[PDB]
Amino acid sequence: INSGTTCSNDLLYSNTEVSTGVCVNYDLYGITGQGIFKEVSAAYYNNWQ
Amino acid sequence: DNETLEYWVTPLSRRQYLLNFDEHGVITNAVDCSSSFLSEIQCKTQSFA
Ligand SMILES: *[C@@H]1O[C@H](CO)[C@@H](O)[C@H](O)[C@H]1NC(C)=O
Ligand SMILES: *[C@@H]1O[C@H](CO)[C@@H](O)[C@H](O)[C@H]1NC(C)=O
Repeated sequence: INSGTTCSNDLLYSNTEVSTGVCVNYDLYGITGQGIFKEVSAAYYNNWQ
Repeated sequence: DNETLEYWVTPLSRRQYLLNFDEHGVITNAVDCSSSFLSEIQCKTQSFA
């Protein structure tokens, strides 16, 4: 629950930009919460992570 | 040409480990928490030293 790609389109919204620097709410493909984003140049993700 | 077929098999069970992840996110060390006394100290301190 609250992670994955089998999503329910009962409540439909539009995709927004991943804005950095500001305190926002987020709904990142299931993951919900509040916080601040910051774009980084990461190299530790595989094709399945 | 001096070749050999080898197929080593061991059973599995559900148990707790202590895993070590490095900078790049690779598992480099592991310790079975119920194998010895040093493993007990390593899993109670959550440290590999
Ligand atoms: C604080 O406010 C300024 C402008 O009012 C904004 O640019 C900045 O992102 C805000 N900082 C946080 C952490 O929300
Ligand atoms: C294969 O192993 C034997 C061991 O007695 C050795 O004498 C022989 O030279 C080996 N053959 C090759 C091609 O390495």
